[PDB]
Amino acid sequence: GSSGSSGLYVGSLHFNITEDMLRGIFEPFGKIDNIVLMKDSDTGRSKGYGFITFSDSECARRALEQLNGFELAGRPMRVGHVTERLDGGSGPSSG
Repeated sequence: GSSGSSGLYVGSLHFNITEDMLRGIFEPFGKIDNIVLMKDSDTGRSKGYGFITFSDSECARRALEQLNGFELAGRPMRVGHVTERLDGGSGPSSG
C-alpha cells in the first residue's frame, strides 16, 4: 500500500561512484530489487544521491544502520528511509 514499500535513500556520495558500487555494497546487506540514480538537468552532474529498493523491510533497516555513517571516499555518507516513517511490532509484554 502506502506505508510499507521497502525503499532506502542515499545521499552525500562521490560523483565518481556508480550503480555497481551501490549494488555491491547494498548487495551483502539485502536483496536489491532495483537501483536508480538521480541527477540534474541544467548541470547533469550526479549531485551524489540515488534511490534503492530492497525485498524485505528488515534487510533495508540493517543496511541503513551499517551504511549510515559509512565512509566510502574518506567522508561519511548519508543514509535514510525513503518513506521517512517509523515502524515495528509493539508488545511491552514481559517487560
